[PDB]
Amino acid sequence: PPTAFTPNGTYLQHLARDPTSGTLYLGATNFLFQLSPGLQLEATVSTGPVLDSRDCLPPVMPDECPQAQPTNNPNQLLLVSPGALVVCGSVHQGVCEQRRLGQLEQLLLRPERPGDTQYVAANDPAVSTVGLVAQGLAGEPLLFVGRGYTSRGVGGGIPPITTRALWPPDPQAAFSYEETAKLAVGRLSEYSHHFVSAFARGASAYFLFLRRDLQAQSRAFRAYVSRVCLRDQHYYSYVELPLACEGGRYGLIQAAAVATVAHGEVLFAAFSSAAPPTSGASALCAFPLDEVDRLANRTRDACYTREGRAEDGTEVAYIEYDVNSDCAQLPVDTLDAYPCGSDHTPSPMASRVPLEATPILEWPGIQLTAVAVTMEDGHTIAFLGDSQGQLHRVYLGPGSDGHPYSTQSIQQGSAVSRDLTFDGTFEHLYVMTQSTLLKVPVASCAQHLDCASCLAHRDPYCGWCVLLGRCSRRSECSRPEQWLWSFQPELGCL
Amino acid sequence: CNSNVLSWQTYSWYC
Ligand SMILES: *[C@@H]1O[C@H](CO)[C@@H](O)[C@H](O)[C@H]1NC(C)=O
Repeated sequence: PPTAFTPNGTYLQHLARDPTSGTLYLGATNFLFQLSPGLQLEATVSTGPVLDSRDCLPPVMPDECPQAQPTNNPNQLLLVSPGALVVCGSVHQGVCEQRRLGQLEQLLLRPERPGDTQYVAANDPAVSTVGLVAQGLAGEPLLFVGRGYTSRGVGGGIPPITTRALWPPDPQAAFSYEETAKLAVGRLSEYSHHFVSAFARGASAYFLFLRRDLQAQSRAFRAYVSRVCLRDQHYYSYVELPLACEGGRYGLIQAAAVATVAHGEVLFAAFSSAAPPTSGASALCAFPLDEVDRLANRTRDACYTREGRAEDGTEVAYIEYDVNSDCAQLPVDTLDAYPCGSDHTPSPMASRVPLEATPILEWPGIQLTAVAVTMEDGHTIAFLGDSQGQLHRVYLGPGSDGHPYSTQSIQQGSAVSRDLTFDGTFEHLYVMTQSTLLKVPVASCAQHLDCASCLAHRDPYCGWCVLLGRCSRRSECSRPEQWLWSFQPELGCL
Repeated sequence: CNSNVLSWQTYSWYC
């Protein structure tokens, strides 16, 4: 019976894990929870309901907002920074606050009179907000925010990607962005950015998102990964790469994870063939971050020094979003001197060449909504959640077709959140639907005390250590002694 | 909701 947290009278939205302590933070409707690694409740903070209107500006009080009605507050963004928990709700134009780590109840910073540059998150629960935290070139913490388009109420003018200050000189300016700390993009309602994930590696921040390809008469949504330098607060280095899972046949990216050969990080992302109704199939596609960086680097080098062309002459780079910019023919010393650009280099760059992947696996009738990937004995294992509330486990090593070896219902009819995360040791996985959070062990080998039940509950982690009389992992079969893999059906007990 | 819904998690949870 797995450990669970099922809060009554609320729905869940986001899960954030502190990598230094393991403490879990749970964003819910009108609630924030602080949980131990074993899902014990350490604090409960009420965030709503509040008086609000999407046509009113915070702080919302009756005199200046006569149309205000009581409004519930689904969490829109939940992120651990080195010194604080960043929290942005759906109410009050998506304004944010900072709370103390390990004492959620204590507020650290909440601007008293926030202005137009401090409306961070989408004010609509159905529009996603993604974020990531990073240290900036002045030593201070930065918050990258990808925010989708909102139509209803003031706040359709917020830039789709922004870089905001978490601890600026004046605390009251917290969460605001400088004038150039944004992706300057018009026709926001037409592109209609839908953000799926944001992550960092090395000196780069990455965004995964959907947006309309306005150069196609279909005006159809396409999946993109964009890279921007992680610390400068500028978008000079922004480069946009289209993603192609089976040529774009699986077009609507849903969820992703990064997993770890040096700098061998790979992005695993799930893609749906069909959009949700106003049938279909899902695929898992792998994009090694080194390949992501080479294409981004090649896009930049072509735009900077070869008028957007590769060394063979091919047009590979161009300027997006109808910005008055063009690629250039700068001296080649530019590439080592300004890897992240300047306020005069061509921007915002995009690649004509999509990043392509052949699906790891293709499942009909399943809409994958969550991805987490780990390794065991050098071989990839994927944990995948779907729109019906099921968690699937898939061995991706030699001998597999990509079909899951285990499928369990977390909650029937409630999609698994893309906020799937492992614990520090990769021994447990935290899985969340709209109403429940579970701590799931990645393997339960020890539960089997005879060889037959060990080998019968087929699991890539589990095998019978002969000279130990235990169902264990291969790493645990040593005092490397004989280990009967439960994932070798042609091999049985002795 | 809206026809702007491309996420199946969003559809499951809010539509
Ligand atoms: C991309 O370029 C940067 C510097 O411009 C370099 O440090 C990095 O290793 C390159 N990445 C790849 C994958 O070639």
